[PDB]
Amino acid sequence: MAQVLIVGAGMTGSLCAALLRRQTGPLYLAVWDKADDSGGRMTTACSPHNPQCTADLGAQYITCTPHYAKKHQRFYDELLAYGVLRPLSSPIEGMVMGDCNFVAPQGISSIIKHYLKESGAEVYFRHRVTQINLRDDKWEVSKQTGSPEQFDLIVLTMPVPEILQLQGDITTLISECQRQQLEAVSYSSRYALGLFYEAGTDVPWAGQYITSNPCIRFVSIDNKKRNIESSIGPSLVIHTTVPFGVTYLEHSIEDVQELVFQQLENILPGLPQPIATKCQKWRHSQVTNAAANCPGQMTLHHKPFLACGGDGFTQSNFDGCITSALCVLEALKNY
Ligand SMILES: Cc1cc2nc3c(=O)[nH]c(=O)nc-3n(C[C@H](O)[C@H](O)[C@H](O)COP(=O)(O)OP(=O)(O)OC[C@H]3O[C@@H](n4cnc5c(N)ncnc54)[C@H](O)[C@@H]3O)c2cc1C
Repeated sequence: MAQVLIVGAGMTGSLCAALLRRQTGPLYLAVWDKADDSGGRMTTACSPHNPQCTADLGAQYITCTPHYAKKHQRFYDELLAYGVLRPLSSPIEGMVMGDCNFVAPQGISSIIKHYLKESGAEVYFRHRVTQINLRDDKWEVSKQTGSPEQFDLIVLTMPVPEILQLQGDITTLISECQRQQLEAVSYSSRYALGLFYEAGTDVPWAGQYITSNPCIRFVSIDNKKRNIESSIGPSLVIHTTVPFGVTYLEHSIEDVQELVFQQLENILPGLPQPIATKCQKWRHSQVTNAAANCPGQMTLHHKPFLACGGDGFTQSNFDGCITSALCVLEALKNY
């Protein structure tokens, strides 16, 4: 009977959906995302030439600190039993460490896809929430196209400035103090460049952190990082710096691509011309100085229920999303 809407098919949202399926039903689970596919900042791009040639444009690997294991032990052991995650066994230059690194052999977006199927939720793509209105002690959720929809509960997982862009009753359900806390939330900006080959080969490492370059911050050989043996072609992922990301936010994607491509020649000369390229703009890459109080979630209405979750309330990492999802679930436990 209960109609629950989860806005955002990212890390926080897919886990909220999977956790809601447990500890209940009966309920109807809907997941809406403005993008063509799921993942959010954990997406994996695939080559047009071959769907097997894959590159992680956002998150690279899962860093497990000795605190969040055994705190999130149940989450890690489940993702390892299914083979979704596997320990990192390839070298990555410039990394700092009793930590343990993990990689997703089928691409980092496979984690979200696993949680979405576990939830049994009805997932709808190219579904951008425009307005959230209150009609007869129930929610009326509007989209870019077409007709609006009714729900009993809503969980919002998109970056904080995007929650603030929504029009309707939501703008008046947010108290002045809550609005000030949300406005304090800040994200850095970066550009991602995915390059696809069929060539092969190289360098000894699989990943490399760069601090001396004005445009590039990190370079990864995605196939070697995930340790794909098969002879599929190599895949290169480049993460820009924050100053480059902020300077070129409103610039042409084809112009930005040429800046990073000419910068890759200085870091790594002797590479063939790529078959395919994928440039991804991360306007809200990672949470810088934002909380605003440290809490996992923010409830803005109880009957009917509405909360905001995600990165902006914890930290911009896999365990931050887990803590934010667990906090949202404890908030709706008696609803
Ligand atoms: C370059 C980069 C490197 C990173 N590296 C790491 C790493 O190595 N390890 C690590 O742990 N983490 C890393 N992260 C961060 C990690 O990817 C995130 O912390 C995690 O993705 C947070 O997901 P989320 O669910 O909170 O939000 P998101 O993944 O942002 O999900 C929000 C979703 O909501 C959708 N959406 C937004 N508005 C609407 C709307 N109006 N209607 C419908 N849908 C909407 C968006 O399209 C998006 O899919 C990195 C991120 C970036 C950008």
